[PDB]
Amino acid sequence: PGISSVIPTVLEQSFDNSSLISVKELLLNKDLIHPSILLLTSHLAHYKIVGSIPRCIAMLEVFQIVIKDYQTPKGTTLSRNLTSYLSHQIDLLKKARPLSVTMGNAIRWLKQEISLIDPSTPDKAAKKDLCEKIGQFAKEKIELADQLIIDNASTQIEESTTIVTYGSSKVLTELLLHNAISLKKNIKVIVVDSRPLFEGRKMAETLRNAGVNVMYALITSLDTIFNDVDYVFLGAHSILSNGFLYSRAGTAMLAMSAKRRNIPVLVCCESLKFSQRVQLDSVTFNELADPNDLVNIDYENPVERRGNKGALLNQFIKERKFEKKKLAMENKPKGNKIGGKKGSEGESKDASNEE
Amino acid sequence: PGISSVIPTVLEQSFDNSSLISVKELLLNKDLIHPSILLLTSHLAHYKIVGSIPRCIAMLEVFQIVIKDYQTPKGTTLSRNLTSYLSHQIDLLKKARPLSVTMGNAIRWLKQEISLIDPSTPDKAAKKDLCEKIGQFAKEKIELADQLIIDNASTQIEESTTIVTYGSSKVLTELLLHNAISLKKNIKVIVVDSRPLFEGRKMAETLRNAGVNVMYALITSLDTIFNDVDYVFLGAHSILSNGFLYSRAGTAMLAMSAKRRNIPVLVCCESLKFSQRVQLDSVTFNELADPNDLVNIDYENPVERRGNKGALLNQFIKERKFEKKKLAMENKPKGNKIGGKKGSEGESKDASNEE
Amino acid sequence: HPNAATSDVNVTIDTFVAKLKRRQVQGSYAIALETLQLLMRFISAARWNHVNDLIEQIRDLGNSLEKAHPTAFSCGNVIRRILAVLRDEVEEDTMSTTVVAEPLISSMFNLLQKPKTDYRQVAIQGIKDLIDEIKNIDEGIQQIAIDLIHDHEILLTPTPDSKTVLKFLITARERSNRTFTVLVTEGFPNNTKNAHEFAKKLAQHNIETLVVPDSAVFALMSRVGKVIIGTKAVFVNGGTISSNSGVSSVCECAREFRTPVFAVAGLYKLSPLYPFDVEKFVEFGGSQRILPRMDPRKRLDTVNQITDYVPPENIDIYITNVGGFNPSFIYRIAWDNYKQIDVHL
Repeated sequence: PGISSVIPTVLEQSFDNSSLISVKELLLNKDLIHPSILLLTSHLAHYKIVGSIPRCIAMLEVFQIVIKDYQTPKGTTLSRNLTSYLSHQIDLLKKARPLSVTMGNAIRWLKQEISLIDPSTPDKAAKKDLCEKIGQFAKEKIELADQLIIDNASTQIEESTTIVTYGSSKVLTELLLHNAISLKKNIKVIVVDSRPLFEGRKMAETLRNAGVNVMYALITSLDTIFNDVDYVFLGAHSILSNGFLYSRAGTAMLAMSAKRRNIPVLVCCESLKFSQRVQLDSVTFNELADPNDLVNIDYENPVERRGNKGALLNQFIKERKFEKKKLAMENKPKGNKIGGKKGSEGESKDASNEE
Repeated sequence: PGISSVIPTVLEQSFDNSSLISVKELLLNKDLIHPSILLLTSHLAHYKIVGSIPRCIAMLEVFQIVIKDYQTPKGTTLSRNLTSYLSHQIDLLKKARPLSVTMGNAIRWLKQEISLIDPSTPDKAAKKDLCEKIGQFAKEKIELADQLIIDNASTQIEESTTIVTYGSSKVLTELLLHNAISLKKNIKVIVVDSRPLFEGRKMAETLRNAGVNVMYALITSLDTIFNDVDYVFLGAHSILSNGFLYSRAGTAMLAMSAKRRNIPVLVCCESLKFSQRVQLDSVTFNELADPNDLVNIDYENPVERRGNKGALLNQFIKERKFEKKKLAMENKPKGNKIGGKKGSEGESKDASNEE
Repeated sequence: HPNAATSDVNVTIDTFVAKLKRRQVQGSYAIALETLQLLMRFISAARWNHVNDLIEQIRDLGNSLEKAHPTAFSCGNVIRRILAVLRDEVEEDTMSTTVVAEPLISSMFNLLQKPKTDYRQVAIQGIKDLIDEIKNIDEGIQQIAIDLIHDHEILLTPTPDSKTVLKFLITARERSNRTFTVLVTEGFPNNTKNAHEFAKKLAQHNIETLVVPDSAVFALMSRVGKVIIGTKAVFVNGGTISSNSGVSSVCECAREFRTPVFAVAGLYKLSPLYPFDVEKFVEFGGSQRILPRMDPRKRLDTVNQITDYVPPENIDIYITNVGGFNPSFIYRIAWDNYKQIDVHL
């Protein structure tokens, strides 16, 4: 399969719920691995733009491509080693960087589809209808859902709106853009961003490219802009059957602040982002990358500089860890807008049986 | 010379700072000690009645007695090895049961007195005036203050009362008794007890000795107790530089409960008990004692049953530990009744530099 | 409705009543088992011909049982479940006898508009199912349970009285790489001995036990991480009845400190009626166990209770044999086990 273990950075006395590293620079790859998967892995390893929603879509696309490239062998049948291949791919993905609930759901659906069509139907005719149906699924459980989200937002969001957000959630970006150019309104949109990533920055750039009045924000002082701020969406990633949000960065802090000062916090979601698994704190299941993302003096991303920073083992014990995904709270995100239109996160799994 | 080492039971893991060990049964000591101090120490160690108010008084009395008995040596002056003797006494006291804030104050006063009349005087003229002075002081800063507090309390009650109580606060006993007898109101008293030392039981007995309408319960039995009932009273030991309630055991929970259930709490204090030692937690310095305070199986104190438990040093991996002095939450108890009638505990050290 | 019909046909009613009243019956599980056995006896013997009338009879029996004893909820619950089991089958049968549309599994609008077979074996099987369910809760919990607690964290444990709770703790403690420190409150006039036993068991299990006087909770709360209730019964709006003493205050403290409160129970423990009061449900102990004497103890009117009620608000999760639920959600779980007309007998 390749190379595993033998890597820098200590085990860390504080927080070790999941493993931390893998395969970045390619050598001795197996003679059957599809290049699209490899390229995706390479991307994700040092990714700026994507998070949750587009990733899944990309994965789906890749899978479709693979299916297109695949034909029924003379010896082995259509359902003989496909599942094994899928499993291998999943394992590779895991090794690269842990995944999302939507992805899991998609995998499950794929598995179901594999079972559904019997290994006796014409092979050319089989994948003809398969790729169509997958496309249909994609349209419905993503694009249609996005449309529905947009429409939900439309009825709720007032005449002239100031919207403050965090992240790179593509749906929200789309919504903002819609508000700007399609339906046409005044939009004071403020975005916040952290040290290691530049998601917020990217979003701001995108907004500028569409022509919007934007405020660029950082952690050290959020309050300075609120103390005015009227309506707020958070960086949606995954909901659990408790009624929380496993989400990106110090969104939780922001939510808390919102709760303290006047207004509720609200979130839009897709009716396939939901899990049935549950957790309740920012210790439960941590999403980690390398402590190398914060060695360089900020400004840009690829720089290469000489100064002082660069000690993970050199000096007398130095641990420089962080987190990507944390716990957003329950009592505060009262709003949820999905493929089933409406509801509260207090109603944490009232659509999970309805499906 | 003295005795050290040989301590009972396992030392646990946390809260490992204060003296809790020792001479429970005596075996050889130094040869010029007056035995009244020793007797007092023996009493205090195995005491089940004392609670902040009387200890200091007792100490004062003992000191008076010592002074009365004191003979000035034929050789050296009135204070040469006297200081050494005093130090030894202090050491003995600490070994037996820690010096409280009141005790510290008393010690300070003694030291001041020592400085006041420096070596030049004979015997029956100096100590004649010293003893009288100290008596007068006792009369002033203590008894009269208590009386004042009582009378303040007297007015504090208006029309119709139903109360819940805790603690071996002599003053509180006096208060409630006064209510019962020489005020003839509609005074209802509900009692809460505690396992480490039986104060609640004593209180109940005292009430009975008047013939009071008495309900009786404990720390846990409260949720049903409020199903009309208004007043709640506590008896603090000492207040620090911070304004925090650095007192005995089962208070804080009760206070919290009271806060939750709508009608507030009032505590009583003395104008000498304040300290310049600064702490904000239970862990810093606490009354810690032998786990023998948790051996008895309910009902009474002397029963001794061979039921389920009765070992500690042979119990491999078991950490039985309890605390006696607590640090209650600052904003919770509303009214405090000191020498200047009434005030908020936000005062903290308003009388400390006043001296 | 009296025991006029139930004589030489069924006998054990009286025995059940006796067990309830004088407390020879102990622990909700045992009560449930007894009830199951009663139901089995009813089924193997009674004479029917009809179906609605049989249902009515069963309802009456349930009512009688309730009247005989209320604090036994498990008994009631199991009966209700079996009624529900019967009901679905009856409904199915009616459809064939006569010879339908609904957006989901059940309907509000189907209550507005105008709406011999082998049911006995199905009824029999229902009881068996129930028995099986009762058999193991823990073997459907420790997969949602050995997940929440972590290394160097600190647990707070009231009510060491539910046999489930201890087991749950011990399953977590099993792991050789996971570590936690355990604080245990006593609970005095109803729980002391049990608490002591629990502590002993913990000690045996090779883990760091901490014995706590019921007073000293506040002097340690800074370090506290989790809250576990040893409940006996569960109700409509989420909340629970608990296996006695020293839970409420600690829960309140936790709420104040905002330190997470978990509930470990079961769906046989789950009940289909509201605890509109605490008074009608929660019962009181014996004033004799606190203090000796008698003639000065007509004056010493002392108050002490066994069971404890906690409001829906403080508790946040109810991990079951089915999985993790919430106080907001548990109602639907109840509905999934007992039907709409079965609420009121």
